[PDB]
Amino acid sequence: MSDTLTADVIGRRVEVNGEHATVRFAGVVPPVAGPWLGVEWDNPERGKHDGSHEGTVYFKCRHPTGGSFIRPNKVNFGTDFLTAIKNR
Repeated sequence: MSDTLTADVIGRRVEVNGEHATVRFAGVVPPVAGPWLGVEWDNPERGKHDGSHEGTVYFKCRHPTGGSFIRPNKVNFGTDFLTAIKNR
């Protein structure tokens, strides 16, 4: 628990809308000046695009229609073992 954010945001399993997704990219994007993170969903039906547009690849994924963009607010890293046991 610290105010400083970890630089290893890429590769973390996040929870959004009750679905577990995998982070593939953690940087800023050209069109928006907000923190946008690329997430691949377990079910490709919830995706949007492969993660590349105009021939330029931003973040790779295993499914041609499983990657999407979100913000840290919608991301829910969840608690840990002891904290989860205490809350349950």
